Amino acid sequence: GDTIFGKIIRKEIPAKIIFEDDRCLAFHDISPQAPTHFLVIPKKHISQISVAEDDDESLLGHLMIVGKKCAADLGLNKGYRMVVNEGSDGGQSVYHVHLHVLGGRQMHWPPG
Amino acid sequence: PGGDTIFGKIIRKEIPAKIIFEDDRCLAFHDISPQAPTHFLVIPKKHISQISVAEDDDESLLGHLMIVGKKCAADLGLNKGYRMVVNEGSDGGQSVYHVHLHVLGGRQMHWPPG
Ligand SMILES: Nc1ncnc2c1ncn2[C@@H]1O[C@H](CCO[P@@](=O)(S)OC[C@H](O)CO[P@](=O)(S)OC[C@H]2O[C@@H](n3cnc4c(N)ncnc43)[C@H](O)[C@@H]2O)[C@@H](O)[C@H]1O
Repeated sequence: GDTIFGKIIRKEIPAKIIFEDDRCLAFHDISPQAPTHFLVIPKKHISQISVAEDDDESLLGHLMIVGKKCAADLGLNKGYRMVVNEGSDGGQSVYHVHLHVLGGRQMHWPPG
Repeated sequence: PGGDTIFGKIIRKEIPAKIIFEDDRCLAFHDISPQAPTHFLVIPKKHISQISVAEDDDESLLGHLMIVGKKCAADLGLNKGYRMVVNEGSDGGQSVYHVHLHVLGGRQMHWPPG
């Protein structure tokens, strides 16, 4: 089954794209929780981190390196926070794996 | 074997921690000030001070930390969900300068995530 992030990948609805490569896409979150807030997602449809397999390991890694590179290109030099949410306790909204990256203000602890 | 931080001492077994999993690239253990009914860390044995200075060939390793995180989550019973977090720098609230992934669950996590 398909999601909104699928449509973003297929270019079927607009998003402000920060970065794209053959295996992932980064773009601005539509409901930002920080002055800068974006997502990195994989093009491959993994519905959630709990069902990712051991050979997805390079791809998940790639999402984080892309995250921190986009963070640096977006001027986030005081810091940032990355998050991945799983399932209803973790507050996962879209069932296509994704990495949040937030910064531009002081983040607080605990993180939800 | 792991750096001049507290996490290094954990890695070298110089101070105790409640270890959940260990392999040649990484170590997961229970956070000492838990912010959730289950709260642990996954760290790499390699000393990377923070995610901002990780290099392109660390990619497989950062991956591995997440796959361990989620394996451990499943072994610890966290089948309703959980949250993974990496902090970078002072805005991100990082304070041990050795890269680490938090994993939290056992209750409803909130938005925004700090
Ligand atoms: N020993 C440990 N075992 C398991 N988990 C641990 C741990 N030490 C920290 N953690 C976990 O890392 C997580 C956060 C990642 O690290 P942070 O950078 S965001 O903050 C924790 C760190 O301890 C902050 O240091 P700081 O707040 S400036 O402490 C002030 C001084 O107290 C010292 N100190 C800390 N723990 C101890 C201690 N157990 N005995 C003596 N001195 C200590 C420390 O060396 C420093 O000079 C926390 O949730 C925490 O529960």
